[PDB]
Amino acid sequence: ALFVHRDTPKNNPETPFDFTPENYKRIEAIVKNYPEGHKAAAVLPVLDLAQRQNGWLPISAMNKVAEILQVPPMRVYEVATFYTMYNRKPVGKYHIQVCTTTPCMLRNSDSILEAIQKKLGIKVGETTPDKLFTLIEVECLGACVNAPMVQINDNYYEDLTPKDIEEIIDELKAGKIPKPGPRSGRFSCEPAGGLTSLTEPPKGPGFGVQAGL
Amino acid sequence: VNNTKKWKMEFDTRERWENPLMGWASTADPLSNLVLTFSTKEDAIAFAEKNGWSYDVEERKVPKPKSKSYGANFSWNKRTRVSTK
Amino acid sequence: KTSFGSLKDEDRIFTNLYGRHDWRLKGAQSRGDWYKTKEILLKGPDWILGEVKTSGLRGRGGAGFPTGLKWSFMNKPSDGRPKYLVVNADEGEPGTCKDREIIRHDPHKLVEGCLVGGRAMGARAAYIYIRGEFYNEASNLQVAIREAYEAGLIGKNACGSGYDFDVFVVRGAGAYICGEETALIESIEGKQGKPRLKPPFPADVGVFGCPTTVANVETVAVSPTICRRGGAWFASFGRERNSGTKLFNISGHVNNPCTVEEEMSVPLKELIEKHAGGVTGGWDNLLAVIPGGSSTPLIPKSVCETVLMDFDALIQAQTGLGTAAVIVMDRSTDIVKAIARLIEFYKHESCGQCTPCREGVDWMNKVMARFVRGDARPAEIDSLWEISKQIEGHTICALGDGAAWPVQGLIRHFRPELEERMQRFAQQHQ
Ligand SMILES: NC(=O)C1=CN([C@@H]2O[C@H](COP(=O)(O)OP(=O)(O)OC[C@H]3O[C@@H](n4cnc5c(N)ncnc54)[C@H](O)[C@@H]3O)[C@@H](O)[C@H]2O)C=CC1
Ligand SMILES: Cc1cc2nc3c(=O)[nH]c(=O)nc-3n(C[C@H](O)[C@H](O)[C@H](O)COP(=O)(O)O)c2cc1C
Ligand code: SF4
Ligand code: FES
Repeated sequence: ALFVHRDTPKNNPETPFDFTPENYKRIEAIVKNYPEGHKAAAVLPVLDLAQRQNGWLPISAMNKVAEILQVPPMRVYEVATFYTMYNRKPVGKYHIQVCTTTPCMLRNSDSILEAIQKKLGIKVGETTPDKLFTLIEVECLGACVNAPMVQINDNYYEDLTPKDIEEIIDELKAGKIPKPGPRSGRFSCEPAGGLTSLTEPPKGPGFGVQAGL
Repeated sequence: VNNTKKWKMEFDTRERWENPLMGWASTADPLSNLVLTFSTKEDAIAFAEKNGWSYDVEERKVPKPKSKSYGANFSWNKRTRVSTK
Repeated sequence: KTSFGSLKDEDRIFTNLYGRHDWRLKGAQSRGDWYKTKEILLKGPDWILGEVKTSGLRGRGGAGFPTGLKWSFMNKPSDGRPKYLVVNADEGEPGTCKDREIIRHDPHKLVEGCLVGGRAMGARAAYIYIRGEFYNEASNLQVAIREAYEAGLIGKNACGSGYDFDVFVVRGAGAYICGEETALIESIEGKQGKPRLKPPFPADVGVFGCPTTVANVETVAVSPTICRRGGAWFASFGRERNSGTKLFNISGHVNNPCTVEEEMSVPLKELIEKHAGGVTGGWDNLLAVIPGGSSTPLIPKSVCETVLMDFDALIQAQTGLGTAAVIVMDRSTDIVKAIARLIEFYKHESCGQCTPCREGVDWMNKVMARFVRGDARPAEIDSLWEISKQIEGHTICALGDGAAWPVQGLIRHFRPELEERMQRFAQQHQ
């Protein structure tokens, strides 16, 4: 939660971080997306790549992203402390992100936050002692009509009841990976009692096309 | 820049020494706090010449107009890109 | 036309909005996408800009600037620099989840919109700044872009038109302020997502220093449908200066929270009770509606009975259209807790650059957190109003405005509930 760094023995510029060679080819493909002379534009993907290889960002991932992009290290420290995904502390293997803004608080995300707390025995910000679950409390994840919902590491688990998130946590402890979807009856975002629109078949190519084209 | 508006006449600083009793700054210079204020340079020169004071004039150092551009912080090909904001 | 709404399924742009069809290329070409794209590209930039100006399309990002007028800022000769279309796929607005549905379910429509729009504005490539939280949607979109390259639809000689055009996807990293177009530009350039000052507008100095148009996913994806179906088809929906169709996200205290494509000037009550199953506990259970996502002022039940869901009728209802994200709030809602949580969102999502937002949004969150408990006095309500009027208009981007407007709507429509909250705090703690 702090925004200054102190050298712990496990987080220092002598902490071993280095990319794998397939990640070096991924970094080459990232840097080829930007114009020649604006290599600094590859700070945000490559550093996020360092969060996918490692799980979190020590201050050797930041210095390595600084070194291989020829940017000053402060310009990577700013990006790492500005954007909320970059874990500058080690998180659990499953990083549970409960949305508690108004479209999800109105549909009782408080009960699900309480359910994850009384299930894992932890509270917001704490990591479980087996380092498998980190529970924090995030802002709008952009799945508002599927409220209430959580995010685990790539995935949105939507339309949740406390029993549904208890069951998702139960099968995350068992090793399997669940399906990122609404745990109610619907599929993505449709009205829950059947389609109020888009019931007719789509027309296809040529429909309604104006003359002179 | 409101203190850089009018011309000023001061004098050469003479000796300040330590009071033996209290350690204060003792002086023997009557004109040590005399700062005169003039609208233009020539009024100051005329007041110095009228009173028999040997003077020296430093000309007004005006700041030259700079070329300011906010979008120049975000250029395509120039070195004047800012690395942060 | 006088009454609006009840849009037909044949008049939909976002077919396969619900994920019920194949989002990949063989499904998309079977739904009208990528049809005669080369004939759109070959007719020049001026014809496409004229079809977008004819359609009356305004900015679906939420401010509603005229899209043809905005894209005609790029119709200017080359000064050596390349030109870039940049798709704003951030969508950090609470209430708003429509661009997630476009990217996840109609990705080839967005890719064809990138091609047609960048042809209109003479652009070289498309940087789709997608939200970092939308990972599955980003890989979904990348699969569609691979299908578009392998079919020769984009890239070298895009659709066989002799026009070179790339489509890139840059992922965000968790900042709502990176949906603001200049802060999104600064985020693509590898820096902190802090908004630039205007002018220079991004058409003059944009991404990397280049001429650049940032446009929303919806206002880009509906552009091949405007080019195929004609601009007059798109202008034949909604009121005048309120043309077209619109995605709506009705969430909160409705029976069936959903995304729906609907005609532009539809009534709010008809939209809620027709596509969302109405407010929970009946329409008499309605307390308030935030009409267009968190940044717009809320409107109470006595405004929601008659209001139309376009830009102008919501401006006349002293709110805004915004992202057309309808957050419905019933009578059981502590509305001060919801608005104070929304101000807490705006201080957590605020890049800290200029003084009035950086200081006053945290100061409004502290005042709103005391207003929830009632730990205040009524002379602090008007004071809070003044704080919002010192943040609104004086900031660099419109997140200060978007933080000021929920406070102003809550005060303007629920000052007596704040005053009774504070007086009952006073009489139960003294
Ligand atoms: N979709 C979402 O997730 C979110 C949307 N919003 C919406 O964003 C809106 C604010 O957006 P802004 O861009 O700050 O407002 P607006 O003042 O700036 O401008 C809208 C667009 O018109 C263009 N424009 C306007 N005047 C121009 C000129 N003279 N020259 C060149 N281009 C010009 C701008 O480049 C911009 O793209 C809010 O009203 C809100 O509804 C806010 C938060 C999240
Ligand atoms: C704080 C803030 C956040 C914004 N976020 C988004 C966004 O996530 N997506 C979006 O399309 N527009 C967003 N906008 C609006 C943009 O500034 C811009 O108007 C729009 O992205 C592109 O213009 P258009 O509406 O014509 O498409 C945001 C504006 C502000 C002030
Ligand atoms: S008002 Fe807030 S969001 Fe905008 S430039 Fe300033 S700190 Fe950033
Ligand atoms: S409010 Fe929770 S996802 Fe948007």
